[PDB]
Amino acid sequence: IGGKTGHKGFQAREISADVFVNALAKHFQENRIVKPPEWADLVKTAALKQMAPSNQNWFYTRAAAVIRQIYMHHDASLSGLSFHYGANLKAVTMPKHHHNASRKVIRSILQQLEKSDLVKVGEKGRQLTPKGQRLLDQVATSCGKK
Amino acid sequence: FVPKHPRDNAKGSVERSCRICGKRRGVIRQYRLNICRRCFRERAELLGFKKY
Amino acid sequence: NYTYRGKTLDDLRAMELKDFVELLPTKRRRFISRSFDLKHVHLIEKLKKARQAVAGVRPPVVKTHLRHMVILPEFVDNVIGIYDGHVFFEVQIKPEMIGHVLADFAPSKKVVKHSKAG
Amino acid sequence: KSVQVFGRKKTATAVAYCCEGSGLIKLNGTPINMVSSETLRAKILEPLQLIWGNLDIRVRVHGGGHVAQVYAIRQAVAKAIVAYYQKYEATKTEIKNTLLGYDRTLLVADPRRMEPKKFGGQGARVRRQMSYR
Amino acid sequence: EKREWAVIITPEQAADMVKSVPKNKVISAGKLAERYKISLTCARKALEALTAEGKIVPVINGHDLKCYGPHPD
Amino acid sequence: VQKIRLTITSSKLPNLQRVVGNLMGKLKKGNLEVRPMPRRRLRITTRRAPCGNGTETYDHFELRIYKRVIDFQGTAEAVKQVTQALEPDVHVEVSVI
Amino acid sequence: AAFRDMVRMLSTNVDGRRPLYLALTNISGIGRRFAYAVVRRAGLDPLRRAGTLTPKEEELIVSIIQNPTEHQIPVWMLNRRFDRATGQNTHWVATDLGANIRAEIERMKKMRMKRGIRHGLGLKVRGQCTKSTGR
Amino acid sequence: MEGVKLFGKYDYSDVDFSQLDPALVDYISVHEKQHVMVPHTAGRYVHKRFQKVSCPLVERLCNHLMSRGRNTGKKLLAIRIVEHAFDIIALSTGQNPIVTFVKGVQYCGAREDSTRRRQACDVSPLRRIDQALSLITEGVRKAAFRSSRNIAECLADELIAASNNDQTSYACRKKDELERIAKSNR
RNA sequence: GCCGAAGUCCUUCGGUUAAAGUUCUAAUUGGGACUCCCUGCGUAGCAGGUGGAAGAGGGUAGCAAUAACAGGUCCGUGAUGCCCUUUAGAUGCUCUGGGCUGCACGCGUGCUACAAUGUUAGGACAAUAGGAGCGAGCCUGAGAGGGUGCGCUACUCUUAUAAUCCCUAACGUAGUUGGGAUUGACGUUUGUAAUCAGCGUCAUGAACCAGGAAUCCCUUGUAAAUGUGUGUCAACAACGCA
Repeated sequence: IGGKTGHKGFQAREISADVFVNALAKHFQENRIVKPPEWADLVKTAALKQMAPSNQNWFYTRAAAVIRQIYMHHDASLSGLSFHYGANLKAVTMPKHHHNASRKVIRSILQQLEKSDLVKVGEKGRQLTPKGQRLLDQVATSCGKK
Repeated sequence: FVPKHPRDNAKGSVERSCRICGKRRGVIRQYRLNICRRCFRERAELLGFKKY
Repeated sequence: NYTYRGKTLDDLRAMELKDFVELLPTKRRRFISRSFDLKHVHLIEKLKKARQAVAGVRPPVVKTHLRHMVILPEFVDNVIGIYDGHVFFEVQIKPEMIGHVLADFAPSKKVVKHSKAG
Repeated sequence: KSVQVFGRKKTATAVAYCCEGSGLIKLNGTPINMVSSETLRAKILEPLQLIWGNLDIRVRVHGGGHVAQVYAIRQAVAKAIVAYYQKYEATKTEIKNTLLGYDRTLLVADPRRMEPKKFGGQGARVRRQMSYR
Repeated sequence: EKREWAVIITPEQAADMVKSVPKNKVISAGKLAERYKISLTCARKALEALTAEGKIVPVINGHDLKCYGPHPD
Repeated sequence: VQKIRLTITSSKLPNLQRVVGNLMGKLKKGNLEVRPMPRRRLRITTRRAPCGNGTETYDHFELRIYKRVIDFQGTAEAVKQVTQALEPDVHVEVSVI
Repeated sequence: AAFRDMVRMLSTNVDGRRPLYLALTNISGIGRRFAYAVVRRAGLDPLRRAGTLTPKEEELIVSIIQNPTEHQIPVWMLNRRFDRATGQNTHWVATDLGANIRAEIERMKKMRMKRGIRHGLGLKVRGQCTKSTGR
Repeated sequence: MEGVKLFGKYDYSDVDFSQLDPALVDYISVHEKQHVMVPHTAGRYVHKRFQKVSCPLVERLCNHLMSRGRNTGKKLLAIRIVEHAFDIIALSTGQNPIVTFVKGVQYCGAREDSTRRRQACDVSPLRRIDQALSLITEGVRKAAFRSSRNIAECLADELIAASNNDQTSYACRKKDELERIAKSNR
């Protein structure tokens, strides 16, 4: 047996998270939403990280993930996001601790999204706008058909 | 008198001593008690702390 | 052959303390921003006076307790009695000892020499 | 018709909530296909494979880690099916028997909880390491 | 010991791997580096070259290990 | 009329339960309409030996804080009378909302 | 075997059959982070083996590591930067480092700085205890 | 409760326990109650002596293959490896895994052992299938440590040869030392 | 149930002094398990079993007799006998500086590793504490950091989307993308002070291929792994208590 919904077509909740976030990463590279920053490209995602990311188009797959994670928790702060995307600190002889992500890389995206109107700011963190959550259920019926 | 070295945030400030003890060997700052431990444990039941 | 930041001896002497500290290490320009005044001012008064009186011989010793002063080009080629907690150890200043802590050249402890068994 | 009952492993607590509907079972706000594992997919569906086309279950959770949060949901699904047939009895006693034949954890839960840490040691029962001589 | 395999796939050994690899019912990158004396980084990339053309389906698509078979039409 | 909160705090539970009975009792007489908060364990874990000698043994000293909240609509006339229990180691903060 | 391993460049001899940005790590002064920054800015593929690299491509990579500030680099990510003697930010490489670091140890001994002593005696410098550890 | 099959693939309808042999099968724990969709379970099996019998046998392997000191816990890791054995077992030979599995659990654990002269005692069927699963999984990790090869495969290499009674296997080599020591001491 | 946003015929979110409550949450009063029940063994009791949330002291702690050790502490005390110090160029107290961190070496407790059941990159659930100090959100900078200071006298606001695990890639048995010691410089925070403090950045890239004779801890939510708080604390945990 399998989980079954009502409502016929697909939504942003329904389809799987590894799949959906990469389809939404592709949907910025075609449309020229978000863009890459130009200052960056060599920067570590977080100070704790030991090397640059592998993908070179990594900027968009991050920028997809934050919009996905504004959706699933309604509000999303900057300092809340920075805490999320950090990890353990691996190298040193001592035991390992949770350090945070970079802010600037995440801030750059959440300003770039508010250019194309996909996320308004509000009380508490940022919350995605009528234009925004429409764009997710475009891509849900893109990958729901697939 | 009035010792001229600053002692704002310092182990031998006059707030930091065991109040009863007058000495600072092993101080409990939590909940603003400011009491030395040997000094504490003599008179802990009077304060309303208890073993369970 | 000597430069500090691609700048020679006398043009460091010319440009004064205020522009000099723009190009110390950022450990050290904190010591100039916070807690420079009065104790420090007396030093470069006294290392002017011993420097003036000389002119073959090197000048008299300027003794001082305080170990945590930056060395600046202004006091190059003075003698300084620096306290080890014990003796005012005496160091004539070189150009290569610019932009460093004054404590470094008074080592507070002996080398050791280990003997024998036990 | 509706019944509202809970499961509980370790320090997970998962409530479920039956209605009348059309065979929809929903964790958080989403179908219980989507737990992303392939082991723990098949673990939550052990209740359902044994035995709901009338019912509509709606499950919410807090507490625990990844595993024990699943084991609450197996309790909360199965108990809510049994609690539906009890309220709304012959067939309840025999469908409940199919679960208790399979495994006792789908209804009962377990009362074991972690032992407090004791002094002189890094955990509960371990102690540091002696020297001698 | 120092059992060094090799980082290069040669034009000769490519003609061998077309014949004998799809005869094996289940084979990984691990078992190529036994026989043909090569690095597993090449032996992974050899199998993913063969599956794109024709013959050789991945039996298992699981992360960490991969294990390829024949192509039953 | 400025719906008033009591907030009743104690170390010890028997001494608390007298005051809750009285301040619930008096709202029967005045007839004012009457509307448990979670308790704290202030654990302080001193090493029990004075010196460094002996096996490292630790006494645990929990001070407990029981805390209840009654509240009601009341007209300032009636509330002055109710407030005035007087027990050892009990507190009652009055709070207007 | 059309390609070559054991490829000589910049006075070291970096490996082949070893993917590029790890190959450039065999040079003193380019490490794992800066090697990726060269290749990314080279700019080609980090994964491609140092087996291949046809000499026109190789001539690029040597021009990058000698002239880093010039080739679109931030400068925060540099080996020296703000050197006291030159007062300029450029980063050291190859056989220079083993000889040019030695001067920065040698000058300490001439000063009789506290560091310059502990290099000469062969002890720990930075303020570690040496009661038990280090023997 | 009609299909009832392991990993959602294999079935227990096969495995002919009566067919496998006399004795040994009983402490095997493949008898109906034992069957489960996933070998993961909330164990309560260490409470009173013989409760280890009533758990499933495939679980009991996944617990043994949980060492050493880094892999402790992480069962949810181990049941991937035993899955990715049971693909390699099934799709190579074409037997299904559970039949050729339980034949491995028969022939590993030696009859007899040196009780500390030293005297050669006999064994319980409980202690046979215990020291089946140890001497399989011991050989797997001892092989797989430093070997440039995935441990799912290095399980499947061990596990096939245990059924067919070959001295390739770290299991079935190590019994013939231990059984001969019992024969010598006696 | 209302009013929103998407979906766009009924699915999911966010809000609501708005009507009914208590399954989750919080905590007071009581109930509950006794070898009572059955069968074996030997009255005291024991072993197994059914039922049961729990079964044999329900689990874990706390409290713990008399009788002593010339075991520890006069460096906790306005607890203290005697001895000497007060000849103030003090063994009283205090300021500047230095020590307790000095290293041919020997032992104790610990930490991180020696990898592929792995590391690297990208993506995807806790509890217990503490806080008129915690520090919201939004700007600034690769990064650490910096500026502005909303809420909270706390189940309300805050430290606070933990980490093993999971899922896609990269690597390939090598002292190697394992390992991260030791050194050079720049960028900073805390502080009267960084000369022996912590954090960041780029470089430097060691010993270690599972450890002789020996020894330690442990029986179930235990061991082992895996993080998080708290005590000390201006700043600093590889430590203690949870």
